[PDB]
Amino acid sequence: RGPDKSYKRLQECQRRCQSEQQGQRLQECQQRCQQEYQREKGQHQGETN
Repeated sequence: RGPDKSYKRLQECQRRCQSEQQGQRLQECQQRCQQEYQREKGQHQGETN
């Protein structure tokens, strides 16, 4: 059982945010990770497209 690679991206992103960012920066950082996660499904490049 493995999550999607974008979820892997999310995991790494939020882990990083928890160490590299804090306070407002943390909540926004992890939020950006969540946005990126949505953006990886909205393929701008196209991996399934």
